[PDB]
Amino acid sequence: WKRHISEQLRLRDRLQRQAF
Amino acid sequence: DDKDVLRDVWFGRIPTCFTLYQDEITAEPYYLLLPRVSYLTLVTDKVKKHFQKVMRQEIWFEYEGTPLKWHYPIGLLFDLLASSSALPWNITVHFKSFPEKDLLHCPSKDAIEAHFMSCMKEADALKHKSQVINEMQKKDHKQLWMGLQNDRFDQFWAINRKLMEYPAEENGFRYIPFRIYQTTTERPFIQKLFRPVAADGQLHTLGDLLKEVCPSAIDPEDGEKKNQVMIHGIEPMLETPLQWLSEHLSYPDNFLHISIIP
Repeated sequence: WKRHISEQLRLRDRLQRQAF
Repeated sequence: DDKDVLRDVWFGRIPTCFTLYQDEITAEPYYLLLPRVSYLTLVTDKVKKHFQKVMRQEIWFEYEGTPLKWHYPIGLLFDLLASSSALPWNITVHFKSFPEKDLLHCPSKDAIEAHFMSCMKEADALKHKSQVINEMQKKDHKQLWMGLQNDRFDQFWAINRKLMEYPAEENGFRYIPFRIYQTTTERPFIQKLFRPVAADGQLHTLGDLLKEVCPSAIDPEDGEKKNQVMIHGIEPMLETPLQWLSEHLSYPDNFLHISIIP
């Protein structure tokens, strides 16, 4: 669960910040 | 691992495009990168300026026929109203015909600060019978607030770490400061009294919480999810330690705000 939380946050960051 | 979880909660962002209702009805926008854990009014002196020139002639925000509340944190607002929506976020700006019936008058900066400290206090009440925050000289409260306002992560957590400690003899906090928002923003949030650990010493999991206070989000067949359970834009596993969740993915106002979406 911890690794899922960290990774999911990683990916969240990437979509929303990366693109723009 | 944990410190990075905290940094990446703090710095989560929402790309946002403010456009004018009167430019849309007549559309040059203002682009910004809103901090997920802040509040509208806190970072909308800037917006007031940008369009203040065009304000030849009391400014509120809206999204698809829905006013946006000045005291819900930005990130929760996005998650709850427009997670599935395509980015950047399209916020309509209205400075005419304020919705007094369906919106609170725009708070000052000090009035938000009031709400923020009031929430922090309602949180430390449930966590430590207010023993931790009370101890803090006023200057510490101000350091918390200015660390939020100026995106100073280090400054803010220098003080918040105390508020996330608990006694050695116990396995967590007293209760968990949490709020659960369901179908829409105008639907009241939910807040209840829940302990981090059950009688048997077992640490409680988010799944336990939703089963107790919000079972409509649980498929009664497999005990798994029926709807989306979003926190800071992600969906943690129903078997995640609530104590840990509170310690690490609360908003700076020490609450676990939790959006629920069908």
